Amino acid sequence: DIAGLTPCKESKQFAKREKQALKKLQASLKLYADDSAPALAIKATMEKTKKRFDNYGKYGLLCGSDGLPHLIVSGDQRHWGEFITPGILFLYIAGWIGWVGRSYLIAIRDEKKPTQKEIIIDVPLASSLLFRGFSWPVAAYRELLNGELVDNNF
Amino acid sequence: IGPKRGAKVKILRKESYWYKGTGSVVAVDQDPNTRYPVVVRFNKVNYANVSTNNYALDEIVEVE
Amino acid sequence: LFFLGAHFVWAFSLMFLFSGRGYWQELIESIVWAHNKLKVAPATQPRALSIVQGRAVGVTHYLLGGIATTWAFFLARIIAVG
Amino acid sequence: LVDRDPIKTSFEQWAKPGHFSRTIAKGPDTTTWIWNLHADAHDFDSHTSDLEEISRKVFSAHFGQLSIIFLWLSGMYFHGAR
Amino acid sequence: ELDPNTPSPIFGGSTGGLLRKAQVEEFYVITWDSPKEQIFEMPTGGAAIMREGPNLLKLARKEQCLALGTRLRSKYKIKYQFYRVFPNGEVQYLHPKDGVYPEKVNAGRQGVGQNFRSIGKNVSPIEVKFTGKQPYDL
Amino acid sequence: DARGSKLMPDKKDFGYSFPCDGPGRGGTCDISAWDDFYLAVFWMLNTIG
Amino acid sequence: MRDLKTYLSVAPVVSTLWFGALAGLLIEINRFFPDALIFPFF
Amino acid sequence: MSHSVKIYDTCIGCTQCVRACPTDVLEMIPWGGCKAKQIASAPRTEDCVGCKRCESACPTDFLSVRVYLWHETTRSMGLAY
Ligand code: CLA
Ligand code: CLA
Ligand code: CLA
Ligand code: CLA
Ligand SMILES: CC1=C(/C=C/C(C)=C/C=C/C(C)=C\C=C\C=C(C)\C=C\C=C(C)\C=C\C2=C(C)CCCC2(C)C)C(C)(C)CCC1
Ligand SMILES: CC1=C(/C=C/C(C)=C/C=C\C(C)=C\C=C\C=C(C)/C=C/C=C(C)/C=C/C2=C(C)CCCC2(C)C)C(C)(C)CCC1
Ligand SMILES: CC1=C(C/C=C(\C)CCC[C@H](C)CCC[C@@H](C)CCCC(C)C)C(=O)c2ccccc2C1=O
Ligand code: SF4
Ligand code: SF4
Repeated sequence: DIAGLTPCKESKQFAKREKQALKKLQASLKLYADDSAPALAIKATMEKTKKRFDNYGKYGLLCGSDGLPHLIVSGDQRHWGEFITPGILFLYIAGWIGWVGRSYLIAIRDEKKPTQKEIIIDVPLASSLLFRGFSWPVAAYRELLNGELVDNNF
Repeated sequence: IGPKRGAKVKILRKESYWYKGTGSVVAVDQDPNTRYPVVVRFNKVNYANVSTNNYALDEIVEVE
Repeated sequence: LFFLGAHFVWAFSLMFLFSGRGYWQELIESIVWAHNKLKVAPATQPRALSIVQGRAVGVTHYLLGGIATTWAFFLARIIAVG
Repeated sequence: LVDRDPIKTSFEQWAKPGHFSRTIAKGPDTTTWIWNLHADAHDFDSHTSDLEEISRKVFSAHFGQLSIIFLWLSGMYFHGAR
Repeated sequence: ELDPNTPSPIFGGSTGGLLRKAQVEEFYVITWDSPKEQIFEMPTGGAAIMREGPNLLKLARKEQCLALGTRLRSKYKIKYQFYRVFPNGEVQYLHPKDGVYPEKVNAGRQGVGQNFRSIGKNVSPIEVKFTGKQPYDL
Repeated sequence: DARGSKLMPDKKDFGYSFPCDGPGRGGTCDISAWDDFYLAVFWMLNTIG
Repeated sequence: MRDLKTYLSVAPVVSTLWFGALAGLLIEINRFFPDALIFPFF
Repeated sequence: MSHSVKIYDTCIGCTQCVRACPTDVLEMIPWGGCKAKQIASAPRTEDCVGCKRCESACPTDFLSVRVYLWHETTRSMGLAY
């Protein structure tokens, strides 16, 4: 809707892309597997990109010209989860990479000398620490701002 | 013992590789006499193969 | 699809070939600072490249760059006509 | 070095912080050494003053390669057959 | 150079050693003790046997004598001398002068160390922009 | 830090173009504010491209 | 055999059994959903 | 300056510490004690080239040392010749 022309429901330019291209990759008249059991353009690789179809999902999806899709990601119409849905996802996953970065680290410096523990890795992935990360509700999001890492630790 | 000699000292000349990072003291001088007493140590190494280096009472400043 | 990378890797070598060393130090600390604030760095004193290592990461890249560039350039003008 | 010399450990050393040139890797931590050691994993200034073995090592490293070509190229000859 | 051979120290020929501006400036020969005749490394790609003495070969530039010196005290002895020759004899007399073996005291000579101020905070910039009133010339 | 840092505390009274320093410390090089200017001019020749 | 407050070690590159694999199981989500570019939810 | 690269430190002790350098350094001056009490940055320096072999070993604990004279001899060069 926002400029790049509209979704699947009609994107001719998009249609023409579906067709030539793949459909021709077809257009090797045959090359022969009349029984034959191996060679897989034939089945899917097309059909897996091809039984892509007046359906794709549906997905809206903007299709500029040449009918390749453009992603607006505004908070509108159809398009919201082309950044946020897979955006908070990126955030959540990272940060539970480094929440445990700031963990199978702040667990040593200690006892009897710890000068390169780090290059062998008891327990690997920390693991133990690991799950801390999904079991963050809130986690750093208040504790980083108060106490522990605290302005004094600042 | 009963005042303190080498508990823990910050450093503040602002050349010292360690600078602020505050680590290790050692047999700090029993004189009235000079101007570069105090050994100190910490594990954060430094730019040369060996660093633990000696620092003097100016200023040198806190802990506190 | 290689001919762009490796025609990239080469044009990454110069960075390793053409540059100082206490530079990426001087930089590596600004880093190391930001690191300490959150409490996330010191252990295993992160250090810049060993003058001659830097040269080791020139050269070696300048070659596997500048070379496979043609390994691509070639196999692409004998396969198909010729 | 002495984890424990000669006569009286079968027991292998994995651990306590490990080796080269005598103010050996410090104890206290660094990065460079992880780059050292892949490099100049063999130079032969070090390991022993006396050639002693090394010729007794370079025959073995040679064996590894001959195998490997072989691992190779079975692979190749496979691939080529099936 | 036949009519006088003074020589003590024994090469044969090389491409190496001094070419013309040793004559036109400053000369630089080194001399030494020896026991029983040994075969040596050089400056300049290599090598020779010594015997005795003066044991007084001459070198190009000062880095080269001292350079043996390291050379000369592995395989040992105490005694190595290095003098600097002009054309026209003396001033600047190089190893002779007091003691040798730096790492001893009789005296100071030299050196200071500090200029005007000590290592601490020259965060402070350079100052007044060169005028011939104020102690910036040492 | 043309005035300079840790790897060089000193690095001054020629601030600008003193290019190079001895090997050792970590190994020290194009760490004059000129040689960062020197290094800068490649990206001003890459943006402006 | 491992209880409470950190455990046993591991080598230099077990990252090469962590790049290869784990990460590897992910192509395994990129053929189960042979595709993306947005995604339905559950 | 005409050779001015500060290697000074504080111990200026020179045992298992530093010696290396073509002529330039006679030190062992003492100064009225420092433990080992051989002090100073230097002896008279109008003789040799510009190494930083000068630290590489035995502390300077601020700056490394380096090229810098500028004002440059030939004998201080290596080449005239
Ligand atoms: C970070 C930097 C910035 C960026 C993004 C680039 C990017 C590029 N420079 Mg460049 N450059 C820069 C700064 C930059 N430069 C600076 C400051 C200078 C100095 C002034 C230069 C000097 C320079 C020169 C002289 C050249 C370049 C060139 C290039 C391009 C190579 C073509 C290409 O990559 O196709 C993009 C497509 C791909 C990379 C497809 C990748 C698919 C393959 C590799 C497989 C997937 C990746 C996989 C991990 C690889 C397999 C490895 C496996 C074993 C793990 C690339 C666009 C070269 C060029 O091509 O023309 C100028 C040229 O040589 N640059
Ligand atoms: C897991 C991470 C750990 C953490 C918490 C951080 C955090 C940070 N890094 Mg960083 N970094 C790391 C490892 C880490 N780094 C490593 C290993 C390197 C390679 C030298 C770097 C190189 C680096 C540079 C050059 C910069 C930062 C910067 C930053 C800061 C900006 C965030 C950013 O955009 O960089 C994104 C993070 C990276 C590019 C690091 C990639 C390495 C990650 C993936 C390590 C993954 C975990 C690792 C496998 C540990 C093993 C787990 C163990 C518990 C078993 C941020 C404070 C920037 C800064 O100084 O500004 C404040 C600066 O740009 N980092
Ligand atoms: C803006 C960008 C730019 C840049 C920076 C480059 C850079 C490069 N291209 Mg390239 N290229 C470009 C645009 C660019 N290209 C464009 C628009 C095209 C058209 C598609 C190409 C097509 C292309 C091809 C086909 C090839 C490269 C190759 C290369 C690489 C060879 C250069 C080298 O490292 O050795 C320097 C190279 C030489 C000194 C020899 C090349 C000079 C030749 C042309 C004639 C001189 C030979 C003559 C008989 C006398 C010899 C003198 C002798 C002393 C050298 C280099 C990475 C190639 C490669 O892999 O090279 C090894 C491969 O050949 N390019
Ligand atoms: C028949 C001989 C052969 C053998 C047995 C050796 C043996 C040796 N060489 Mg040597 N060398 C050879 C041929 C050989 N060389 C050739 C042809 C050259 C010219 C290039 C050299 C140039 C050379 C140098 C400059 C040095 C040695 C050194 C050494 C010693 C150190 C070995 C080491 O640590 O591995 C070193 C190997 C690594 C650290 C692995 C890194 C390899 C990188 C560069 C990857 C290469 C690019 C490749 C495309 C990457 C894989 C793909 C990737 C993109 C996925 C060792 C005694 C070193 C020494 O100090 O002597 C005691 C010194 O470094 N060699
Ligand atoms: C809505 C939206 C938007 C907006 C934006 C903005 C407005 C911006 C900003 C932002 C910002 C303003 C940022 C900053 C902040 C601050 C801070 C300060 C942060 C922080 C943090 C930290 C510190 C972290 C840490 C960590 C973690 C958490 C993980 C692990 C560990 C670590 C350390 C890594 C965008 C654009 C996106 C686009 C569209 C959508
Ligand atoms: C985002 C991200 C990322 C990134 C990626 C990229 C961006 C890339 C690239 C890359 C490029 C851009 C380039 C590269 C290239 C590479 C290469 C290239 C390698 C290799 C090689 C080879 C194997 C070779 C071989 C050969 C031989 C045999 C010899 C010579 C020739 C040749 C070269 C052929 C990743 C995912 C990673 C991680 C995460 C994050
Ligand atoms: C760019 C550059 C650098 C900076 C380059 C650096 C610091 C490269 C080193 C980066 C390492 C390889 C990152 C290692 C971190 C990861 C291996 C750790 C996490 C492990 C993973 C699972 C990601 C130099 O040090 C240098 C030195 C001498 C001459 C020229 C140059 C030069 O040009
Ligand atoms: S090198 Fe430094 S510490 Fe060593 S003697 Fe000289 S001044 Fe003293
Ligand atoms: S290299 Fe430096 S320290 Fe050594 S003699 Fe020369 S100027 Fe002096």
